[PDB]
Amino acid sequence: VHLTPEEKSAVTALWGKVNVDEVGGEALGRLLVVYPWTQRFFESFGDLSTPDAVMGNPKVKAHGKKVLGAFSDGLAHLDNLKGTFATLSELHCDKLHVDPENFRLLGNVLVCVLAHHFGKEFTPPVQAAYQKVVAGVANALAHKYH
Amino acid sequence: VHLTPEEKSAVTALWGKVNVDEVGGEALGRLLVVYPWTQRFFESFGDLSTPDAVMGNPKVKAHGKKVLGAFSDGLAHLDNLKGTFATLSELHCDKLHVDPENFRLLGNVLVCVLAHHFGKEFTPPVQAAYQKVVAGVANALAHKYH
Amino acid sequence: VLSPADKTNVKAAWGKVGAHAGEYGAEALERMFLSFPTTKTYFPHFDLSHGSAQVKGHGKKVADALTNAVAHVDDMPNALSALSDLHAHKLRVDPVNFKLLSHCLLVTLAAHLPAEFTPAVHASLDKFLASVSTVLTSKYR
Amino acid sequence: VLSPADKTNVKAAWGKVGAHAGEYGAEALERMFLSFPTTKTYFPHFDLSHGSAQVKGHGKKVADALTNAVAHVDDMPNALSALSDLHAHKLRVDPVNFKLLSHCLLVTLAAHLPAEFTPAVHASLDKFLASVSTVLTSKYR
Ligand code: HEM
Ligand code: HEM
Ligand code: HEM
Ligand code: HEM
Ligand SMILES: Cc1n[nH]cc1-c1cnc(N)c(O[C@@H](C)c2cc(F)ccc2-n2cccn2)c1
Ligand SMILES: Cc1n[nH]cc1-c1cnc(N)c(O[C@@H](C)c2cc(F)ccc2-n2cccn2)c1
Repeated sequence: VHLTPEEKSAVTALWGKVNVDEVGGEALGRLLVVYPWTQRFFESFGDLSTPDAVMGNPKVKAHGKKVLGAFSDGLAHLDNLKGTFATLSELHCDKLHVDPENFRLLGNVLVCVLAHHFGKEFTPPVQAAYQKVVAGVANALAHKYH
Repeated sequence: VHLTPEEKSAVTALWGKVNVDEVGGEALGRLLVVYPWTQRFFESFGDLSTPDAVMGNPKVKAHGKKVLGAFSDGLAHLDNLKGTFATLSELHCDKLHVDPENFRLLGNVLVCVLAHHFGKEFTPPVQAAYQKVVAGVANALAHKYH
Repeated sequence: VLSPADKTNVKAAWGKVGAHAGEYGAEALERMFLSFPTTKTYFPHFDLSHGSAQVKGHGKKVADALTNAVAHVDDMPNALSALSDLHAHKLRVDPVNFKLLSHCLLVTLAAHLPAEFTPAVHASLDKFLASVSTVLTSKYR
Repeated sequence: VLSPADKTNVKAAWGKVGAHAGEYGAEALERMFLSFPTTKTYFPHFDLSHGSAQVKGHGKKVADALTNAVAHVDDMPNALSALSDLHAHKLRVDPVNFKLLSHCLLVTLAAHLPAEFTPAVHASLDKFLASVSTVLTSKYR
């Protein structure tokens, strides 16, 4: 992914302020709530029957921190997302059997969570820069079908 | 895209029998009929208001021959669809602004036309191989967003 | 959203399947299992070999579910609520699979019924199959 | 397919917009034009600069169309037939654009109404905006 030095700075700035304990679990939680079919891949998590059970589930919160960390890794290596998500694209494609459309779904849910967390500070130019980042992450994770 | 020597032969065999004058124009025609939004990209073609006007339009038929030829070029360079379709990818993504989901839509319409043309001879293993090729062609055409 | 023409097109195309509804339903499943092997993960309890008694029997149910959906084209959320409980609540089928089955059903119809599979009918059945998919993959109880 | 909870959730979330409908509608457009610049091709007649009188006025219509859609949630094909003719018959808008606008509308709601934007409401509005998009991108008359 290519980003302007002004977009690179706007992205790093807001990302430095991210609540590492909540944003990831919220993005994963909202993925499972908004797209209920995604709950099939997370059966080992137990109770995911209501939004309250999903958002308060410690496995969603802990795995969401892992997901957020993979996004952070992506942002630290924008110039090589393909290489960065090599083994991660393997695990999702060849072993978890996740339809890549879902990667685009989680990327947009994260953006919704960033909007929700940062409010008016998540401006249209800041959103646009994050759209390039999450599309890049979604695409790099899809790479094993490519 | 990788294919088994048996799939490679089943694909070449059915493809050698393809009516070069009809299959492409039918695949493009059916794309425009089944997915009416695709008609926006083909405004210069004129009358595309009814299925009859679409299927009998000489621009659809002539452009469909071009499309079928790009697919044929694909089947001839399966090991390098990215290189083969790089410039075509440039055109669709950067000059025409075609959403990559449309490539998948056309690939599947072509398969429907092959099923329609070959009937019982378009067997489930023959379809499966053609699915690898059309997924490979759509993906290669989507490469400029990747 | 199905237009009057679509509903008329679907009834006439599906009505032509007749007795072979189960066979086209079984072939659409086999086409899906071959072309898209990830769909097989939804059926670990199934013998998915060729000429399978489970795939043949399952193909009949799928085609009868589609028949019932044709006969209640204006009332699918009520007529298909049980199959929505099944695919959306219990099975949590990723809707991408419904696109692949639909496509395989269209491919089967294209192969066996060429005279009926016109561009207009293809358009109408694709719209009917997407609407059916939306209902079976949605939680609306 | 909207569940009873969804329709209820949408009415309460959208009803909290009220007076600030046009502005959130204008911001969702600006978010779409920035993040997805290909959507701009549908508006060559528009001044798409910041604080645009055309984007502000268009955002009001989009939000009023959504208001009308909320008030006729069980009858959108009839209540939105004029807009379906506009986006499906005349404009032939690729449905991918509806996904991007919907997302941008969700992003705008998430930013300005955090207390209302719960996971349940997010789910319900996404289903609503997907239902509306289907109606505006379908040819059904
Ligand atoms: C594009 C965004 C995504 C990222 C960055 C992401 C990241 C990750 C990471 C970092 C892991 C842990 C790998 C490890 O075991 O060390 C993981 C695991 C997994 N992911 Fe994803 N993922 C994404 C999307 C998805 C989606 C959309 C699904 C399915 C809906 C999914 C399903 C899973 C599952 C089931 C596991 C296994 C975790 C477990 O053992 O319970 N992921 N993901
Ligand atoms: C993945 C399958 C596709 C292939 C192989 C394909 C192939 C081609 C080829 C070979 C050309 C001519 C390039 C030249 O000007 O020398 C072309 C042009 C074009 N394609 Fe595609 N195409 C595909 C999908 C699409 C889709 C889905 C759309 C939009 C719905 C589209 C829209 C166009 C348009 C508008 C042109 C310009 C032709 C003109 O000048 O009227 N193509 N395509
Ligand atoms: C329009 C598309 C579809 C229709 C009409 C349909 C219809 C049915 C019907 C009628 C049943 C019988 C269950 C009963 O008698 O209560 C069924 C079962 C099932 N369907 Fe679907 N289905 C469709 C798509 C799918 C897809 C796309 C998948 C996943 C790839 C799927 C997976 C299943 C599974 C796993 C069962 C249970 C099988 C068993 O235990 O024997 N279905 N479906
Ligand atoms: C839920 C989503 C949407 C709704 C409710 C919506 C609503 C509207 C409404 C109410 C109008 C006013 C036209 C009139 O007064 O007759 C309109 C115009 C229009 N819409 Fe949409 N729209 C939506 C999505 C889109 C999308 C995604 C695009 C393309 C990116 C688009 C492009 C247009 C264009 C080009 C016009 C005409 C603009 C003008 O001439 O001033 N719309 N839309
Ligand atoms: C959203 C959405 N997407 N797709 C269909 C809907 C939908 C929404 N609200 C309705 N009230 C509705 O009613 C049905 C009976 C209907 C009425 C029409 F006016 C036109 C066509 C359908 N038709 C029947 C089956 C398929 N589409 C249908
Ligand atoms: C296909 C399809 N996809 N999405 C909605 C449809 C659909 C099809 N046929 C109907 N007759 C229909 O009727 C509406 C009134 C409806 C009845 C329900 F039973 C449940 C929910 C809706 N509901 C209202 C708005 C959205 N969904 C809705």
